[PDB]
Amino acid sequence: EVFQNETIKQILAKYRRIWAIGHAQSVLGWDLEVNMPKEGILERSVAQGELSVLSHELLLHPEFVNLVEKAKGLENLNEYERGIVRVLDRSIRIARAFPPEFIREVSETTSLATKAWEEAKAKDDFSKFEPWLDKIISLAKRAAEYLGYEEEPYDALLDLYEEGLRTRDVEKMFEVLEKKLKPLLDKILEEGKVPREHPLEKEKYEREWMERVNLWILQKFGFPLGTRARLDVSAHPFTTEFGIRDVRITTRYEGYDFRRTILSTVHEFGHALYELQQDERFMFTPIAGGVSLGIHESQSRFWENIIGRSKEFVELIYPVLKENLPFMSNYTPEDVYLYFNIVRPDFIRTEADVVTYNFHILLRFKLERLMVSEEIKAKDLPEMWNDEMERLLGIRPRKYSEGILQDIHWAHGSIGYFPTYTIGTLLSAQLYYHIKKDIPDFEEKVAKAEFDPIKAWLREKIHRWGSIYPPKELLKKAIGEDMDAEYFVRWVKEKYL
Amino acid sequence: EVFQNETIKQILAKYRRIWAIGHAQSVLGWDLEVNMPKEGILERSVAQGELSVLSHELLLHPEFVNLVEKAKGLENLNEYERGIVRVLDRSIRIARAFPPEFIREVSETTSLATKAWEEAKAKDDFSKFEPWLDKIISLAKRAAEYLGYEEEPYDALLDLYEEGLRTRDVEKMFEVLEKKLKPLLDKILEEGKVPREHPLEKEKYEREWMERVNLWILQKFGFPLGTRARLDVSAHPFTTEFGIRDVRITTRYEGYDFRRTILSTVHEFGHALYELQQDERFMFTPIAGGVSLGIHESQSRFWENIIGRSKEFVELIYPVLKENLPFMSNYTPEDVYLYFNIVRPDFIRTEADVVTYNFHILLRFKLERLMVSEEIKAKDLPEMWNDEMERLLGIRPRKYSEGILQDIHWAHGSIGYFPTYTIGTLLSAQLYYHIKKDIPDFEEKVAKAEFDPIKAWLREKIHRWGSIYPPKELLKKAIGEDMDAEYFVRWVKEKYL
Ligand SMILES: [Mg+2]
Ligand SMILES: [Mg+2]
Repeated sequence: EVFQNETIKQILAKYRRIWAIGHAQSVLGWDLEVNMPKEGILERSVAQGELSVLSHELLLHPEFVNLVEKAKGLENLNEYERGIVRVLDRSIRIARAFPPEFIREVSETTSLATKAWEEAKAKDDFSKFEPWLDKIISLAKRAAEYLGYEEEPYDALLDLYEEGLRTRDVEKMFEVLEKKLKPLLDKILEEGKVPREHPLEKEKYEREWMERVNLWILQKFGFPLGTRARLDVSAHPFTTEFGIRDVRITTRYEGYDFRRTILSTVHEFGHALYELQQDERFMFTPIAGGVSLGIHESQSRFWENIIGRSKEFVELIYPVLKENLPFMSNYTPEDVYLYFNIVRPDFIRTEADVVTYNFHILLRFKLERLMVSEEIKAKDLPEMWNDEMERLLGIRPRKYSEGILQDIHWAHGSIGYFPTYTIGTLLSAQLYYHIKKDIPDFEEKVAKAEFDPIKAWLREKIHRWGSIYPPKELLKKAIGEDMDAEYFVRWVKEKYL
Repeated sequence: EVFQNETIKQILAKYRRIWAIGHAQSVLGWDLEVNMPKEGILERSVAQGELSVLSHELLLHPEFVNLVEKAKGLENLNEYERGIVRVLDRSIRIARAFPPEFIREVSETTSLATKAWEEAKAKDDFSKFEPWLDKIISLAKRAAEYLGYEEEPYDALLDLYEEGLRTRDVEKMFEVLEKKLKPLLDKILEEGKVPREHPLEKEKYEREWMERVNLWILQKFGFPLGTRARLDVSAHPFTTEFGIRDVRITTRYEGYDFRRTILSTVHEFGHALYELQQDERFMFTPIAGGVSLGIHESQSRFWENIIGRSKEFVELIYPVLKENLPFMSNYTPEDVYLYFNIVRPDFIRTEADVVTYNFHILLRFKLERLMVSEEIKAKDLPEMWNDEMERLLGIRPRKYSEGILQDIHWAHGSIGYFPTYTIGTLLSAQLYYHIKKDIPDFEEKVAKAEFDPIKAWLREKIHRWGSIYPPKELLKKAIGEDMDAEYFVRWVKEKYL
């Protein structure tokens, strides 16, 4: 049926091994974050490392590569078998772009740069990270040259994290935002409409109280606990896929500002449903699973902001908040609403409300394009970052930790990664209007906890397709169009005005 | 220092990969038992399977085998580097004894036999397992021939599960037991000394109550929770080693008969301390880790029976039992003692007290030797099992589930495995008297929770040695002698008389 071609089957049989190491890697990483006794880190680390080298070795074995090339030379193949090749061709390609020595240099430099960035952020000292940043800039440029690119070197890094993404693409969405979203922000901020803070941010809670609320929400979403999924705690919320029938998410309980653990759980749920609603006929194959960081963030943001910050979701959970939170006997559902939608330009990207968030990404985008294009100087980045923070949000970081040092991405060498976050926010808006068309009673269903039709709409349009088509081709096929920042602007307008 | 030879280093570098897959396998199995959502089993299973084949492939790669052969031809090597070779030579040997087709036959037959045994036990019907048992008997004999053996074919299966174990060895220990331990049992059973049951067996408890008791005991033992170890729940208690700095055990809470979860946790702790007290200079190498099933069970039984059922351990935990168990306000510490040491011949091996336990193993030993030696008939095993149960314990199973069908071992193809359990019980007694010599205030230290000297004695004598020496050579070096059933008999005599 789905996999008929003989060359394709030989490939899938070998791929199983590669797939198994990956299954193992996920379990290792998840366990490292959720269960592992602290001192087990050295042995976990070497195990993770040996497998990554083993995995890479198997992907580039002559036999495997020969098969992919051969199949790539077949015209008989259906879309599914074709998806196998497109995906595997991109992997083998990316994997052999870097000389084994270069992969080594990066691992070394990266590891040491992360540690240096880690103390530098804590002690607010850019000098301790600066030289490491210059080394990472050089590695990024080299990487762009190893990967190859038509227009700009930055296209190669972007394409690394979002298949088919180009600098021109990113340049465009941010233009529409800077001229249409920026003013909307100013207007919102000056009418005193929504507040910049809320007393509910200070209300403390005991872990068990919120875990009762999160649990209730996940069951309302139909999250298949104990059967195909789990919810646990870890330093930072994430989602992992051990398989189509085994997807896990985590959240954290800060102990105060209950909005965090709630929306964070919902956010991760969005990622999970996606992996959960994959097509089982693709099990063990490279086409199963979310196609990219951007499409994945369109799902997490869809559930988090489109639904989670909506008045209806608030009414639905309101009674549960009252049952488990004592301090809730002093607030109304509107109080919870305003709380969930506060708007306030601030220093930290991970705390940015939905209206100011994308400006944190635009600046990282500008600095990144410059770093890999022109001959930018690390020692000069802090001020450029500061001037940009001031030009977009009116505030200026006073210390390195509130600014250029806040995120781990650069130290990890993840240059050309940040833009995928904006894509997700944008795409979540666009998807909302397309579903709002097939399900005009969208809001009413949320308020009543009737999510099946919404979950099914997402499946047919996005999920079941896995990695069959590249990100762009996937959107056209399912939404009749390409990403368009315009939707995010209307969503915001229609929500704050 | 420890690893100097160049050929030895080349081996250890390649071994790391093999070691990493194993680290991964442990995490997979542990997670399967403790966290995995039920439906994640199919994907977990295929992942476990692909890795086992990958692992076997790496162990038998020409390069790896050539290196081991080469090093085996070096006379310059210290004991440690030598241990590496002995261990790896035995693995490569065992691994290539079975034709890939045979390994296949066994996997197939085994899988189907386990499923058939599983329903057969539940529906008390031996006919549903019978043919599968004949197939497994044939596989066992073939296996003995593939492995090779001097005296009996059963020596090959025994050596498979306990390096260097011979049929003559097993024949001997059981002779000393049948003439010296058997009568002791009869005498114990006829004087009404210790009871055959206790009311505490019926006392129910809520999970949290006993988890507070188990937690307290593990901290009293110095079990390094959150740092190098974990305690969780699973269908059946076990111990896993992800590494020297990451060892995990599980227990279960039946909800009644609190002795079970307690001694079970202690039992597993014994296994863990062993892996925990390994020599870190051997990290990532084949000499790190417990040498065999028998030595491992000498540790688990040491803590479980030697210490856990002793009057002192009872006095130490008594107050904790009173604090957390309401129904304890009706019993005294002697009541807990008699409870922990009940003696009663019964049908189920896993429930057998320490005096009757080894007779369950002797019969399995007799049936196993016959099955692989003479032309034994599956259809005739049930009666032989029944007559033996009657000849040793005076009771006769009335249904297949109380008899020949109670254990999974044969269906898994684990023939020649059972005797390692008796070895552990026996060895736990012998070790007790040897430590009783260097630490005559053994009892006093237990009652006061001073386990460090006892933990350290075990380290120097057994643990730190890992897999440097074969089981037998390990005992001579550390205890100045070989296993001798006689100690277990005195221990029992001195305890029940
Ligand atoms: Mg996300
Ligand atoms: Mg054990």
